[PDB]
Amino acid sequence: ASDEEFARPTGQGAEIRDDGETYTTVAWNATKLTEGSRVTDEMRDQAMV
Amino acid sequence: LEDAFPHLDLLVLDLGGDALWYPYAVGEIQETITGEFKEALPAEPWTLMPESDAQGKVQAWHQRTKTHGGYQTQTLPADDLWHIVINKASARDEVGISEVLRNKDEIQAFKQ
Amino acid sequence: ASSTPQTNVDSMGGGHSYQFNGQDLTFEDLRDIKDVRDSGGQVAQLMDYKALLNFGEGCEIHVEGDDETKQLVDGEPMTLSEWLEDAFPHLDLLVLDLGGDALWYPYAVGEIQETITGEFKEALPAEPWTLMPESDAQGKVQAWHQRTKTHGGYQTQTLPADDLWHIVINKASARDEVGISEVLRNKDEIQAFKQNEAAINQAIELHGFPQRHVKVGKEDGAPVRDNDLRRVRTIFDPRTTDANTAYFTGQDVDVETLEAHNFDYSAIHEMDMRNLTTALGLPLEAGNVGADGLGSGKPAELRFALLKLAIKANQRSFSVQFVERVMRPVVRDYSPFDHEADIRLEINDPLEDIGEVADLIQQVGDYMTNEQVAEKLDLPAPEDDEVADSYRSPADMEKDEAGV
Amino acid sequence: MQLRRSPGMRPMDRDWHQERARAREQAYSSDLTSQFSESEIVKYELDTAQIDGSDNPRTYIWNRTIDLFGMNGTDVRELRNR
Ligand SMILES: [Mg+2]
Ligand SMILES: [Mg+2]
Ligand SMILES: [Mg+2]
Repeated sequence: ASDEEFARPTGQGAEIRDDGETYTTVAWNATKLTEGSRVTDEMRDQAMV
Repeated sequence: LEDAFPHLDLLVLDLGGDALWYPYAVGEIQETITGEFKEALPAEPWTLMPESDAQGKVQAWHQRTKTHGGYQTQTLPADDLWHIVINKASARDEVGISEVLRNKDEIQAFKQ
Repeated sequence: ASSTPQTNVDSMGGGHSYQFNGQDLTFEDLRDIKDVRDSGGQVAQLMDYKALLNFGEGCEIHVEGDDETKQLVDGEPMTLSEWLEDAFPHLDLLVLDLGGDALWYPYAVGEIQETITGEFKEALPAEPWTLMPESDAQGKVQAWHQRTKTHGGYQTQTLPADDLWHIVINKASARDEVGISEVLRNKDEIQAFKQNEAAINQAIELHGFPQRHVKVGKEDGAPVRDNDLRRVRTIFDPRTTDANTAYFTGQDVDVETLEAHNFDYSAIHEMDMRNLTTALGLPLEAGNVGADGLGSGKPAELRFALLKLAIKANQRSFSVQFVERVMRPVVRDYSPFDHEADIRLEINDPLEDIGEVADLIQQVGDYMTNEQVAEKLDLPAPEDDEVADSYRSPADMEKDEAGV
Repeated sequence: MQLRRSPGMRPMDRDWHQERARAREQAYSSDLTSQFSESEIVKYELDTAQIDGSDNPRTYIWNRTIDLFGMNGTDVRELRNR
């Protein structure tokens, strides 16, 4: 949404002017981050942790 | 007996359920630290398979269980587990039949 | 035998980080259940009906040999049942709320609380999607890990499996201490339902209503351009047409109709509801969908028996854990009574008909004590033990006393 | 006064969101003229959407001429090592 603005001074019986809310956007992309590792069955078994 | 097995209504439903899904229900006897009886403790039936002699009686139980990224396996004697079979191939069948595997084709036909 | 289990339990996972473990469930999986619960519609109402069936009819506390427990608590006598009914005044609400949450989530979970004086306050529940258990290699829960939202991020903390309690209705095995969400067990069925609902709704918007197709110009004649059609659009505009508008044209304007193209959306809904209700174990009738032949005779008797059996199984599963994990610790820690006493919490049958019970009492009351009759009839037992214990009715004993 | 098509209002319109999402799933390349009506390009401001074909599932699905092994229809961004 656009910032807060101000009302304007107006004559009595005069038509009120339009200062409606106006919008823009922020675009996201989303990059895939990845990490991996591999362990043999033998290593998985024998490790003390 | 009613004091030894307070919640037998739940245990009967649990073991009876397992013994319809799997070939057997199976478990341990358990004791208090003082060595008075605690419970009959069921064991996860998909983790255990029986090993049996030339006259068909179970002599040992072989257990395989999941662990991070693999399996741990152990063997226990028939001396201190117990097991129950609802569905049998014969009156001598001490190992039993899964009704799921007996009807796997109908299950597949349904799902497909 | 042994004082510790020698069978292993199949259930490692995670640590501090997320893992797609299968045995464990993440705070995201838990908040997915929260989203199904609060996003409403037919799915939510069916699971609320499931909670109301299992736990909506309220409860009663029993102790075997309750009279033998008579003790001065605070210059006044109580039995253990009387003390428990003061300890848990509104147990019916707690049973419905915990029992409902234990059908939604894998478990209900909560604290024990004390007054400032240290006397028992309440068994305050905890928000189940915020909490997950940590369990050891032999199967017991050892700690509870809590994640809770704060202002665009999260707090997190850990608690011992000591001053919390938890209850599991649905289990992977008889040795399972962590349980299964029936929602996540059936997530595919729920999304199948929601997708077909969206597909029908969009098909009704496009195909449920006829649409006007005005064709302009003679076939193989002069072509008509977009600015020419703009004036024909002005005439036949549905936005300014009314029921009895009439049209006058040359031969070369054709007012065609796209008919409402029939499809049996009702049959698609009946199929979706049959899938979803049966997947959640409810009878199809709960979904406001009817059936053929199933509404009468032994076909009705069976499905209602299957529902009642499922309810009794859940009720006993909840009752046993609530007594063992909430009531007994409260008695042990805050009460002058023996916690080893034979407490039962029993939960009422939601589908029992009192007219059927009244018929039974007329037929076989001659074999029931007045307390057994009062228990079946859901009444306070007689105040005088001899009439309570006797078999013939208290009104029949009164008219005999009036003869004496 | 603001209309639905007016430039300050586009981000309020549900359809501007939904249709930009559609446009990203349709495309095979950033060349909008090859793929979209000139009405769509203006109405949905498709110049400002990151349209490049990277969001289209068909970019990742296998579709070989002959398939003896049921490989077709697998999506590579759903494999074990992805
Ligand atoms: Mg202004
Ligand atoms: Mg301005
Ligand atoms: Mg011409």
